[PDB]
Amino acid sequence: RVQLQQSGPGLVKPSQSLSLTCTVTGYSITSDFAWNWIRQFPGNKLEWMGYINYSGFTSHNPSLKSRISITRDTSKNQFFLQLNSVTTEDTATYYCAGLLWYDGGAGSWGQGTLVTVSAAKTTAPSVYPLAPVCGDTTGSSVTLGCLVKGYFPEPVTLTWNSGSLSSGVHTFPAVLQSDLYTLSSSVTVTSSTWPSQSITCNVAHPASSTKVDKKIEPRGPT
Amino acid sequence: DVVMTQSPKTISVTIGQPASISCKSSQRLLNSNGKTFLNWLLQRPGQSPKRLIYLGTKLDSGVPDRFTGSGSGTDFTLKISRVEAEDLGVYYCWQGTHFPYTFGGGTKLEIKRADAAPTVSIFPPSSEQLTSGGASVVCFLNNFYPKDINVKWKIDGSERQNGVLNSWTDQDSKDSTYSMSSTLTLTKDEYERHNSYTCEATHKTSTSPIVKSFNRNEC
Repeated sequence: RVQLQQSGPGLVKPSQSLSLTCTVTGYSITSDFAWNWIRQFPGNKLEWMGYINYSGFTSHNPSLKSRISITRDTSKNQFFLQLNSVTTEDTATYYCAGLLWYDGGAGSWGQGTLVTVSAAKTTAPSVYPLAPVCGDTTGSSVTLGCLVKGYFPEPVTLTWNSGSLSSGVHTFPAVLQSDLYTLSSSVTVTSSTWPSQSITCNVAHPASSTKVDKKIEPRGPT
Repeated sequence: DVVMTQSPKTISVTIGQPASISCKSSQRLLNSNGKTFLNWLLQRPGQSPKRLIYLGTKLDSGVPDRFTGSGSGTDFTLKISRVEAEDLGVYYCWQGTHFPYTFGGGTKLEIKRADAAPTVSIFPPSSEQLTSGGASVVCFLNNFYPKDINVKWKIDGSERQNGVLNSWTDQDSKDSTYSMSSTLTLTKDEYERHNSYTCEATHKTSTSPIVKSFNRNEC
């Protein structure tokens, strides 16, 4: 049906502006819907920011006290958010969401885009392989991992074997310290399959245009 | 502004049992045309919120009929007739009748399952990281229930508290378990100074911790 997708810069300096785009497919933005911006803060906190509806009429939350502009480009089937004078309190996940004007039905949200408001520098991660100790490889399953350390801002993407290894994976929320994040992921496989079937963690950090594909090598002779 | 108050804050439900959560609005949500702009949404871990109920009592497009909204005026209820593991996540209410539109604070649905001890795995610093000057030791405590757990690190048998950072997953709908990662970060020089590294997990499934260790420079 209708599908929405947010895009725009993930890192904004304090006192500047965030600018996001929502691209709508499967429906014309000039029909039936209100096109909303909503953001989410830690702690399950959602804030309605405003809409532009199918006829170009807008509305926004008074909480955003003259900082917000919601606009559209019908030739592109897109609508837009500008939020000026940002501070670290505007760090949030930003969603676009269409709801029908008539009844609030058919709510359809984008995937969300994290926007970090910070003066800290973009930094590419180091990706380190976590190979199991020898003593831990003699059972029926074995666990391997990857440590993605020292990057900024979020997010990174991490997959195993280009996404073909998805079961038995745990990817943990990143932890922030000194303006750099660290994330880990584990993968568990049947021990007799390793090292015969190799295992590689694939990490991408779009903010720094960096990718790392780290094959996990066993400890011991390789 | 309209305040949307959800209760309970959290609920833990066995698969196949009903669930019921409440949303109370500070102002009536009926409008001048007979519509009540009250929606319920579910946000699964890692996803956006998604539609469930709208118009107070109506199933939204594509939503399983196990979800029912009831109520009127200021008091609303969402019921799940029989919970499934993929129902876990945070449920929100939302009102569209009074500007500015507002959301409830969320109710987190947890799936209750039998206790499960964690699977514990410890990993030395990579040779690549050791060329850097830093050294991280990682421990995974995976697929346990319930969610409370403790990890203790030891270096050469002495407890180490500085330099530990933990991260926890949300509940997994595949098996209704939790996992945790603990990382001990040292300088390379202090890592190379010491010999044995231990992660101890203590979980209500046992009185005795689960202990994983290695010696630096042994495979």
